[PDB]
Amino acid sequence: VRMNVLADALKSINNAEKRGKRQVLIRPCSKVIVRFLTVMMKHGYIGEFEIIDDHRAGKIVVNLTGRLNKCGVISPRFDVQLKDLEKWQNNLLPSRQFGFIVLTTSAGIMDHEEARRKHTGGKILGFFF
Amino acid sequence: ADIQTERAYQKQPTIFQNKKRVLLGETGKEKLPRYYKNIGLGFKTPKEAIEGTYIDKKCPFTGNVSIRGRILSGVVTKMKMQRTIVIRRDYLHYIRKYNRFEKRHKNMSVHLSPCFRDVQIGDIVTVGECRPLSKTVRFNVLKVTKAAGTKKQ
Amino acid sequence: GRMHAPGKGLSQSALPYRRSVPTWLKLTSDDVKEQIYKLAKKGLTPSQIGVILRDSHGVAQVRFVTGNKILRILKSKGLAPDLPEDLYHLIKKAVAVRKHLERNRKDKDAKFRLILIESRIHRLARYYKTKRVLPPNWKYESSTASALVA
Amino acid sequence: GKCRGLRTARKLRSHRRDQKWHDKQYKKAHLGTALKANPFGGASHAKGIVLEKVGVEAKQPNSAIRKCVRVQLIKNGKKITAFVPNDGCLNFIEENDEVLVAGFGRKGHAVGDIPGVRFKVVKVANVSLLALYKGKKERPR
RNA sequence: AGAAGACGGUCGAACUUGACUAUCUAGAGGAAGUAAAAGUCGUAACAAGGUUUCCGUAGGUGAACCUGCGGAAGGAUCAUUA
RNA sequence: AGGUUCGAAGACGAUCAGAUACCGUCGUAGUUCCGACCAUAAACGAUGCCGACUGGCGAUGCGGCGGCGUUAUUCCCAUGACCCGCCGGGCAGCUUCCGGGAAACCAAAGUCUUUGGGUUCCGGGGGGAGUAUGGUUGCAAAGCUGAAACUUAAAGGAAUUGACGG
RNA sequence: UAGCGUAUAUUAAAGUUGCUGCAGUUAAAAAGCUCGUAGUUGGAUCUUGGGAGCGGGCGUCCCCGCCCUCUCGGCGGGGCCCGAAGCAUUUACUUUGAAAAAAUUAGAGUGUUCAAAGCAGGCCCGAGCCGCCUGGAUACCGCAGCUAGGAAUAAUGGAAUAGGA
RNA sequence: GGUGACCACGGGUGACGGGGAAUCAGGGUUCGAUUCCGGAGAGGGAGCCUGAGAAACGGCUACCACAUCCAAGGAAGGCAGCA
Ligand SMILES: [Mg+2]
Ligand SMILES: [Mg+2]
Ligand SMILES: [Mg+2]
Ligand SMILES: [Mg+2]
Ligand SMILES: [Mg+2]
Ligand SMILES: [Mg+2]
Ligand SMILES: [Mg+2]
Ligand SMILES: [Mg+2]
Ligand SMILES: [Mg+2]
Ligand SMILES: [Mg+2]
Ligand SMILES: [Mg+2]
Ligand SMILES: [Mg+2]
Ligand SMILES: [Mg+2]
Ligand SMILES: [Mg+2]
Ligand SMILES: [Mg+2]
Ligand SMILES: [Mg+2]
Ligand SMILES: [Mg+2]
Repeated sequence: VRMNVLADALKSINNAEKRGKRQVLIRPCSKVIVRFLTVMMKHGYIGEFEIIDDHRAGKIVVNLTGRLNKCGVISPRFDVQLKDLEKWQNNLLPSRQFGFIVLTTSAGIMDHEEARRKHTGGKILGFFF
Repeated sequence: ADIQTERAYQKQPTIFQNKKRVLLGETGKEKLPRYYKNIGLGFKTPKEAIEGTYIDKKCPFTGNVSIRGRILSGVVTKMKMQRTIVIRRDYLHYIRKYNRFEKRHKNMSVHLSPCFRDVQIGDIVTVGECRPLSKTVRFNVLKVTKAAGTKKQ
Repeated sequence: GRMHAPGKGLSQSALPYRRSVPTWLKLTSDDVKEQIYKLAKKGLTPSQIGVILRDSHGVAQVRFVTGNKILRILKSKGLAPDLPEDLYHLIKKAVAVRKHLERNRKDKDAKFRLILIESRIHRLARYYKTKRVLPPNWKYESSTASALVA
Repeated sequence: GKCRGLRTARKLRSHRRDQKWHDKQYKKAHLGTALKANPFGGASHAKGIVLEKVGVEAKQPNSAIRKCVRVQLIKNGKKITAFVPNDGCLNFIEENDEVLVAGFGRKGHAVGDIPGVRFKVVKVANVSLLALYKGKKERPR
């Protein structure tokens, strides 16, 4: 009934960012969510975040900065080769100057610039700009 | 029950049974010698093939087939049709336009030697390619792996 | 929502964060197991044993006291029920509806509800078959189910 | 919505072809009823023999007599009606002449105020109709 | 050493007959749809269209249609008072 | 089985140029019950189901929790009637530059070129036509599945101004 | 413009077939309603920061080396050493390596007099010069199969009547 | 026994397959009888001889369909090779 926790997390982030809010509670937590948020936070689009440990799946309270436009997900995790990364960059990103595609590779969860740097492909998680 | 259930005498062609059995031997117990071979590719000969008494001329260990070509795998679905079973091989077929997959399957009939005794539906078998053994059989069972079992009620 | 109802109800138990046994509970693990054994020999289900132990003995969760769960304790003692209790109760309800329905043949609502109950029985039995709790040849037969239940 | 699953290619492709049968052009091209019904049989032109000279009244609000001919094709000898376009070009065509006939522009659809006419005459017996109209050549007499 | 020839077997064209199947085609008569309408008869619908309209079902009548039983508002009422 | 009342068909009386109608009088089948068929409705919210997020407000129905007081038995604690709130699940309402939409409008019909949560059914200009034919279900009436030839340049939706309205 | 018109098939236009990427209140379009098997999809959780020198600057960034196993090591028992065997699941995925005819396509070189082409050509001769230099590359070749690294994501497996290591 | 809603079996194709061709954001939609590779056939079916190799057709035998010469007893045919 909830097939994707990353999709719902990024939708909640997107909706509350569009409403002008300053913090978001992301209700079910997972480490894919944490790695995605760590990429987004290292690139400067969101602020600090805090994981709340109950003995079920946790919760995350994210601090927003006002620098986020759209953080959507790609609904099947399509397997992407390095040859095809340009095509996804053109379809998904608003320009060649900013915006990132988050892949999961065997080297970890990372943005597409780092994935081209480390000469690896993987499955696409989502985008943000 | 016995192995001689056919109209012709069943024997391994490379074993001479009438080797001048004289008074210096015991009557009994005598046990006629068994021909078996080691197939390559790191596949162990089962012990039931070593001291079994079956005669099977299409058995990869005690018969006249040689394994060469492709090594495949599948799941047992039918165990009728004596000394032969039907396995199912599932796979995903890529379709470029929708850049997604679809699920396909193929059955092949394989020869199951009687050195594999406890084989059930749902078991995973390893098959090796041999020469054509019948109209539709081209593979031969080399190894049987049980699936989620080994414990019963 | 519900499997076979249009209900989006949200009511359930909220287990607390602290898993430690409270200091006021002067009951160790083995005598709590003995209470479990007594109640199970009295003919109670694990739900009922947990309800009684919570209501009038101070044991909020036996998993935090003993270390494992009620049905595991009963199985280790060798006196766990032969059918799972939820499948048992579903079959009991099906038998009640079927008996009512054969004396009242114009109840089309009960016919609809019996269809729902038996669908739930079959889904549950398929699950228990995959987990080897039921024999693989087990089958809910309506004609012989009443001799199994109540 | 549509199914997006990674293993849903068969559902997507089967649905697409089942739904491709629902547009007019794909069905017209791929069913074969239209190819059997039209007199040219997939050809672009055809030869025939004039049976009589007719005039068809134009559709309202226009008012004229459009000069046509009744033509029976040499292969598959169906009978069609073909327009004879220009100001005096009907007088060139004599009865029992042997014309070439083309489409009239809209791929088997009627054109203009001429009701039910899908063909036009090009090259009444072998001298072309434009050369006859422009005086370039004359009837082979 | 052996040719013609012959009994049998085996492949088996072809012909006759029968069935099935696909395509194309004749037909007294009947019943439609499009048109060209610029005829005759009425006025069913669009306004409360002069009986509010429409759906399902059933019967009836030159024709549009009418009537019965349930339903809808896409109604001509978002409303009617202790 | 039963048939009170209504009342398709039918008869008559009116009205009308006509009136197989509307109005009036009578009246069959039916309407009612039991048993068996039929599977259709503007069977409608003309809005698939499951899940998440995104404003405010006042009510209402059920359950629970908590509070000044009033009232009942009874004199007390309950328990009912009311009053003031909170939580959950419902049927709805008002309001809003959330956002959307061709607009009417819609807190979902939003979170859509900044386009991907899962999944089923289904449309592809108007007609011909839900027709022909084959199949299949039914006692029938009919239901389901379902073309083509041919024809046509618009048919439609929502709003605006006028004109007209028994 | 030495060419231009017409007929027809087909592609773009067509986000009017929609995977990317359309629609379904009122425009055409959600099955009357519920159950249900294939099909499709399915919650969270098991290794992470300090680690070893080269280390995009131990410079609190880090090319990057992580501070799998053992029976013969073959450079019955000495340090200089490395191979015979196997993988503590098996897959998908990703990167690499082999193999995928030529032609065609992309593309390097080369003044066909330019070009479309072609696969050719270029340099000294005061003449023995009894001739010298150079090319005829490279890429791409879906899926399936083979191979070697990674191991996040997704599937899967091991001890519960212990028939466990 | 074997196969099948992961579409068997049957029917159609104005279907020889492929390398490739047209279109041209990315996706895709159409086309490929046609000089290279593979297949198949020599009017239609069938059967053979010889040879390493053919079920050969610029080999033979037979039937069917066309068809040539004849003194009417017979005889000879095969352009989907180049013209
Ligand atoms: Mg959805
Ligand atoms: Mg009316
Ligand atoms: Mg009227
Ligand atoms: Mg009216
Ligand atoms: Mg009356
Ligand atoms: Mg009735
Ligand atoms: Mg249409
Ligand atoms: Mg197109
Ligand atoms: Mg559209
Ligand atoms: Mg509509
Ligand atoms: Mg299912
Ligand atoms: Mg998961
Ligand atoms: Mg052909
Ligand atoms: Mg070809
Ligand atoms: Mg060839
Ligand atoms: Mg041949
Ligand atoms: Mg031949």
